[PDB]
Amino acid sequence: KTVQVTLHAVETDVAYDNKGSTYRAWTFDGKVPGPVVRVTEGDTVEFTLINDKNSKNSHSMDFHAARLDVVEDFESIKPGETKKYTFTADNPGVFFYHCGSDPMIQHIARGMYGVIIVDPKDANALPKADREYVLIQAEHYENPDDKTAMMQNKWSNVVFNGGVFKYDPVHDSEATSWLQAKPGERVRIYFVNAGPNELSSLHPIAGIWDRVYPSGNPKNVQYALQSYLIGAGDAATLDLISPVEGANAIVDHSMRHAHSGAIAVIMFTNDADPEAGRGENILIR
Amino acid sequence: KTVQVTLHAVETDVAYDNKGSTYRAWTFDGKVPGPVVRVTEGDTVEFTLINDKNSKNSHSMDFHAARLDVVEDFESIKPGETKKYTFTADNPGVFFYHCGSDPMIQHIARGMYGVIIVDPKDANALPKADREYVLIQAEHYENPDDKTAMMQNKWSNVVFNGGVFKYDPVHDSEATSWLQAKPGERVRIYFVNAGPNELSSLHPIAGIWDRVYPSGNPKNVQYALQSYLIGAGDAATLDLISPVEGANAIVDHSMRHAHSGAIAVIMFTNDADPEAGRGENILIR
Amino acid sequence: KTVQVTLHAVETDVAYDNKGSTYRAWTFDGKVPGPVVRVTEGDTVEFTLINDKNSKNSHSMDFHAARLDVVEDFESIKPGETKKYTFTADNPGVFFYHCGSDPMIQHIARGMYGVIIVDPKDANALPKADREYVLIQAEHYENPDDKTAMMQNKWSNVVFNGGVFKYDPVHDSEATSWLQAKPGERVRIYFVNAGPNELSSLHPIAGIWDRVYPSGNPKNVQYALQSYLIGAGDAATLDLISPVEGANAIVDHSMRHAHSGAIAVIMFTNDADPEAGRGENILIR
Ligand SMILES: [Cl-]
Ligand SMILES: [Cl-]
Ligand SMILES: [Cu+2]
Ligand SMILES: [Cu+2]
Ligand SMILES: [Cu+2]
Ligand SMILES: [Cu+2]
Ligand SMILES: [Cu+2]
Ligand SMILES: [Cu+2]
Repeated sequence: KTVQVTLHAVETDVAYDNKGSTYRAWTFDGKVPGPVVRVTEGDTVEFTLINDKNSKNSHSMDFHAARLDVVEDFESIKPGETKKYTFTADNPGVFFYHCGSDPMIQHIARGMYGVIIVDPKDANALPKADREYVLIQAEHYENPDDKTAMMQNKWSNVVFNGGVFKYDPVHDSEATSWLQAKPGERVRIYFVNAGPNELSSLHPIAGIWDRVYPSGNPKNVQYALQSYLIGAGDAATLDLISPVEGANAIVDHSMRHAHSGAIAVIMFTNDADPEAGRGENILIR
Repeated sequence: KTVQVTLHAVETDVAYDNKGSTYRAWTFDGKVPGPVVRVTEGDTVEFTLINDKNSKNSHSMDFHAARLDVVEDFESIKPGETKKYTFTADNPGVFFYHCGSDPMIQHIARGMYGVIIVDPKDANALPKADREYVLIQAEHYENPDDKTAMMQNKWSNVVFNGGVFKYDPVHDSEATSWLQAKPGERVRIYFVNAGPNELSSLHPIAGIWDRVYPSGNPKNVQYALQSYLIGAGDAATLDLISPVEGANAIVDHSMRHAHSGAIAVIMFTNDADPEAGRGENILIR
Repeated sequence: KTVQVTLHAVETDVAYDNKGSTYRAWTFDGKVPGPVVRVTEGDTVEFTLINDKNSKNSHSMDFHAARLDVVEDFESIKPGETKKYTFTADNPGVFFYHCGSDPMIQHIARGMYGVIIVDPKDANALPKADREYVLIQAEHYENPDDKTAMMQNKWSNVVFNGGVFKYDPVHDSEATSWLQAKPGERVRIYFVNAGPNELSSLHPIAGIWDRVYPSGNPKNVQYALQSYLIGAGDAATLDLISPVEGANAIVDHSMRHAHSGAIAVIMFTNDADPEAGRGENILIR
């Protein structure tokens, strides 16, 4: 089928921790990360980017699910300009999308990143998921304007979905979000490493990845991995099943990353919220 | 079968190089790395952790081979406390174990790590190995109390099995240990990257990895790799076969890691010790 | 069949950027990277290394395609001396070669690196390539004598084939080289991360990797990957097909690397040069 996706380049203040601390973010649609885009393999995506008039910077859009021309299709547009392009989603899986404007390092770091999920045309290529969660890793830099610190990889925090310990009520008592499932259910994690610089060695504490799909593609399946390496600008699908009640903690096992904020708690309870990990609750804000 | 495994959390001085330099380590059973735990797939592991009365810190245990609750099972216990939990080793392969107490970065860095090997229920899933060797990579930090240096990733050395150039008599004249095999033998390396922070690009100089199993799982088999990436908190099984007499040098090919201590020499000779890499000489201490 | 390979350890000045800046380099045959070596699976390689009399340092050779003894075969020879060894290429794919003399970190960093390509015995194992290109990533250091800076991972640029923005004329107008292909053609990238320290997260901007082969081995085939991690001292074979005219940008997606010069542009035009990416044009100099 054909789908219309319109997104705005919005420069606004967003919270980045549990105590309500804000920063001057560059965003898609006024939020970090950007909205989840979900299509089926083979779908035609008609995309539109509107750079808001009140922006002070040129912005662009790069989809990893797209096969196009970088020069003309991914070009930067001025504040008050509108850009359009069309692409088919040829390959199934999970894909990084982000702004590609100069310098990309700053545009990604300030929050211009998201995920596009491409469902396989064969609905039985992947085992049925009972829950779905989007987690995007990024480095937070204290000063959004300091490009030298970004080049020197001097980040302040490594975060999931734009928030320091966003999904960690165990470590941060002021956290208000966490992942939910029942024991026995298959939990599908759509993981993207936005970077711009760092690695992610993703591990579920007190559990194991039942299956891992590099770029989310069914052909690339790997089994019973304790950890998986997701490089900067890469994405993967990871499945998790708990045999018991309690919790797992999804972490970047490079410990200084985890200590700085990269920990997500998933609670396995018999009375789990039926709306959690389903419908439009896949990325928890 | 049911296997009883008991470990003590011991805070003691251990050597970290060949010149006899020591540091105040946190350990399992007073050694770095901790004891090798070996079971068969499907076994019931009854685990017990005793935190020694003379310890000054709380300690815990995290098995990557276990599927449990992080909150209750992997909880910190005080000195003079004893903790028990039971898990089944559901998946075959090679798994990282470590203390999971606060801060996890420091508990690992000070030496609280080890390996649990889970032999496949099907004894013919893996090709017959003639030698077996455990190698665990970790970063050594000059001051075990300086948590800022750990967060900044400012290690002094990258080491195998707790010692600077522990298995390299070629570079270090004070090194007494090395790996042994005969030409044509299949040498199985159980590799764990304990971290806490760094990645490992493992390569056998003058050799090639015959087979590589991500997380040690046979289903994930990879053929004839020159190098394999093991992330922090990850593990893999790697097979090596030399057609000639002489030596190979297993290195972390990120050369600043290798230069700082991450080189292990395997000698291929016809008069190789029949006890080497067998029984319980698999982790050479 | 048997092939003769002779290389000279040459210490001479070479350019490393588009503005013509030079540095005192250590090289094979007087160029960075060294010459492309190409054989077939099963071929016997009779290798010869000559260290030039005007050289100030000892040099050696390490082939990742060779299964030998590190002590005798990969030994360092003094200026004016000659080293000879013979090996078979037992495994097909793409392999890193470099000098392995002390300190190995400096010898690699100063330019003593290249690639040996081993074509599969089964000519059908890989789908037919219409274009072939060699890209070798390395770090450039401002002062080639500063071993401490190399040990601290303090590089100036992350480069492809020795040059800062060598294949990026869109970003840098003084760049005189770029990759060429037609739409629909299969472009095969033989990629090597020489390091000596850094990791690469290779992604084609506005494209996708059709197939990826770890170590270049057909048995390890991966499909439709947006990115692929190549550790230091590792190599991979990556296929790229563009459905349309325009451009793609092959980048190390760790943005600090890409911003420092790790971007290579491939132009997809209907009348692309028929000599490009074929014969001896595979490594553009
Ligand atoms: Cl032991
Ligand atoms: Cl045991
Ligand atoms: Cu932007
Ligand atoms: Cu990207
Ligand atoms: Cu501890
Ligand atoms: Cu762990
Ligand atoms: Cu050299
Ligand atoms: Cu090498």
